[PDB]
Amino acid sequence: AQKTFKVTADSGIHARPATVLVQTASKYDADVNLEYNGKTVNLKSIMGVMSLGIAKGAEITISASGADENDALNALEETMKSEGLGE
Amino acid sequence: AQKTFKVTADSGIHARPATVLVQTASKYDADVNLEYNGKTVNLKSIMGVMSLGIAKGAEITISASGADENDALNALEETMKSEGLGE
Amino acid sequence: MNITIYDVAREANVSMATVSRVVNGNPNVKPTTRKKVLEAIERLGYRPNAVARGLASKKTTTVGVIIPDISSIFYSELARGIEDIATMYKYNIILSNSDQNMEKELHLLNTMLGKQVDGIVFMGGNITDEHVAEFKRSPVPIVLAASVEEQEETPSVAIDYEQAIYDAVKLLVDKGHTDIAFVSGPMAEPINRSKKLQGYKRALEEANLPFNEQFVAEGDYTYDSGLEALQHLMSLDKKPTAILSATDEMALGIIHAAQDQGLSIPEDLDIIGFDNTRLSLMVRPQLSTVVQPTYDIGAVAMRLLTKLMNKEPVEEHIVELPHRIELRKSTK
Amino acid sequence: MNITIYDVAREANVSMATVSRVVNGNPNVKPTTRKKVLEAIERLGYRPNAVARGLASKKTTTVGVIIPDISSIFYSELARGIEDIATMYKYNIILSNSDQNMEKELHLLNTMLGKQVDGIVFMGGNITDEHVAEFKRSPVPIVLAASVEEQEETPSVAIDYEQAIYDAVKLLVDKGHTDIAFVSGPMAEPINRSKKLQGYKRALEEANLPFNEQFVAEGDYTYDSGLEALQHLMSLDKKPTAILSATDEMALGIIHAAQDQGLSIPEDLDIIGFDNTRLSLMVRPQLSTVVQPTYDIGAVAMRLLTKLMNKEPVEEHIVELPHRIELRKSTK
DNA sequence: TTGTAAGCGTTATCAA
DNA sequence: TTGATAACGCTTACAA
Repeated sequence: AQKTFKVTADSGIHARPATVLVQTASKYDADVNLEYNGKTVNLKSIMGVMSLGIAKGAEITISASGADENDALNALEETMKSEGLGE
Repeated sequence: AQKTFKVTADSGIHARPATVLVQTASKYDADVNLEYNGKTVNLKSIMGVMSLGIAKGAEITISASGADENDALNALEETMKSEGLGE
Repeated sequence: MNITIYDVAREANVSMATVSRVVNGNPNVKPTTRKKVLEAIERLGYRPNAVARGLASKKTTTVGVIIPDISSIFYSELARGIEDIATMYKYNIILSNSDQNMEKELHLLNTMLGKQVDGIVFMGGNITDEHVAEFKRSPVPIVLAASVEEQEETPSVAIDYEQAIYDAVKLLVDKGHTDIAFVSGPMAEPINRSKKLQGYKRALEEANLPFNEQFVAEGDYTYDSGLEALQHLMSLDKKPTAILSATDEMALGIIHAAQDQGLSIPEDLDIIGFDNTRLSLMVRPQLSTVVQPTYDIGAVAMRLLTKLMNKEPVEEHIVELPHRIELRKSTK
Repeated sequence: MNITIYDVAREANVSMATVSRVVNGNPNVKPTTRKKVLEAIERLGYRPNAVARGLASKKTTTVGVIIPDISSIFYSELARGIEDIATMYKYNIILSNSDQNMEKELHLLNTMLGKQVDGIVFMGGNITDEHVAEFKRSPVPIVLAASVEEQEETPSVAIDYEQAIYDAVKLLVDKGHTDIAFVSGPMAEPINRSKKLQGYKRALEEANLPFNEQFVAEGDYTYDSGLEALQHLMSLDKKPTAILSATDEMALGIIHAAQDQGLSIPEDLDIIGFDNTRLSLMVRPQLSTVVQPTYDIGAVAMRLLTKLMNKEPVEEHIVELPHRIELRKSTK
């Protein structure tokens, strides 16, 4: 699976919102990742997602592979716009 | 022994300072009191001191009556001017 | 692996029993023995295990605090009081955020009661009967803080909000105002609907003034809601001459939203906030607010809890601290 | 005697072990049994005791948190970050203010270690060689949050304060400024004397601009110390053209103070704050600031502690989160 | 699956 | 004054 968004959120991918995104990806078996122009981290890791410093006006790529690698990518996409993060 | 002050504090006897005045009156065996507008409460009691509602302007009256009612009244004055709560 | 009282008893040819007595300064302990084990402990760097003690003594000298959002300028102020008076009385604290989520609130309550807290200080925007049920089921005292409980069953410490909004609203009439608007917090919460909104309508009908169901804006305690509130109250054919917000933060949104619209405070409009937080001192023009002893509320509540935990008799479990108003530059 | 795991067992006609397995969700209970016991638990009003759980298990699922003052707009926000990541990992927190008093800090440390915390997150402004020594001989993992440690040998998470200021001063230098001031925080704390300040002095040296002592104002984090810093700078024969505040709270003091002297921000003075707190937005004009992912600091710090409490490997004990300047309207 | 029993560190009850 | 020795409520091998 895979999907590239564009952080629209002012605060970017940080704080509670970033936390929620990391928890969602956490409940799925399939491995989930987040690639920010170059580096790639584990979306199920609070340290990884917050270390990129993904600010508004950036492009990321959320990928998922494994068992529920489908429902995973879907749920994330939802959270993404649900928490008012990326498009 | 007793002394009267005129609450110079901008917030009066409240917040931390208030708490400080009460903890000082408790460091002494003597029976420290505090009268205001015709009502006296224990100066060691957070509930009494903070129930009065001493605001900037008004004037209180710190009491005392024990084997150290002196070292206490003095100490009370120290704090009364340290945080700037009357004089 | 920390050292137990057994290691001490060893390092002093004494029995665990006397070490325990020495650690709690039990009277009947020959001075020779006391100082012998006393220095013994220090030689071993013995720190008593509070959990083990907590099992035996059925007392953990720790109260649990349930608060909606500690990052809040208001609640964190209350947290300081609770915390200061707590330390005064040698009490530790377990702080947890609820975010005004019933599920979380009742869950936190179970959790704290589970870790054997000796008491709880509860703060929430919506206390339902389902809460009171769980409260009444608590083995340890529970004191409310800055919250509203319609049931009036749980001991709480706060101020008359209804009276406060009234004093404010009237004050505006005494200065002339006829069309006074009100910007409240989520109506879902009793403190806004049943207490503040009432003290507002009361001051009006008691001042023969007609209630205008359009001068009531429902902000969400946010700075933006208060910002979007003034933009609304300045649209209707009939617009207010004075606005009273339920919290200072909304107040700034009102001040600014207006300043950005050209009108200048207080010249064109008169604004009064509620709570009297440092936010009301860091605004231009300085905001007039309905004063509220936030720290005192937290501190009186924790002091009351201590009185209930020590099982000592207490008068009127429902306390009310005095409130006043502090006008500044936001009102002519 | 009052509803313990033993009573539940008698009721469901099973052993204490099965009641303990059902209670912990151990997948080894014949459905007809796990049910029989859950029934009993309900009927008896049984609540598992965590203290007893703690004694037995050798851990208490709660961590310690030493914060200088939670009523701070900054530290409170940093606290919500810690608390949220702890809940995420089924952990409770014991909060306590240190007020930066070394005596209190070291004491709270000892208390919490006593209460048998599974870990601690520490926030201070002056970590001495002793603090370091103390931390090093702690039974449980300790993690600093947004704090400075010259000896940098204690895991911690924060940002590079010397680089952040540098970036901010450079930015202003590139805008053609030449006389840039700096309103700092108490020079006592290293973060101000050894980091923020040097970041400031460096940018100027790498720009070949001379260091002007009179351009370094020492505030105290107080909105008011902000107003005073401005007055003093705009009192010099050679005034600054831009001012960098080590804190937003001080920055608003700067804006409003100058706003009162008649100056017109940003036209007459470029101002830049530090922290990017909620205040930055609630100011007119909008305050340009150096962004510090405060919350993230509190979260990555607690997330680091979970790894360490779970005795798992970790790459680098010192972590630096990124920063960036967000320009609003307080800057031309 | 389910039961038995040995801890875990302190306080507390009785006798010495 | 001291010192054995039960509680305290629950986790966990080790067994059955």
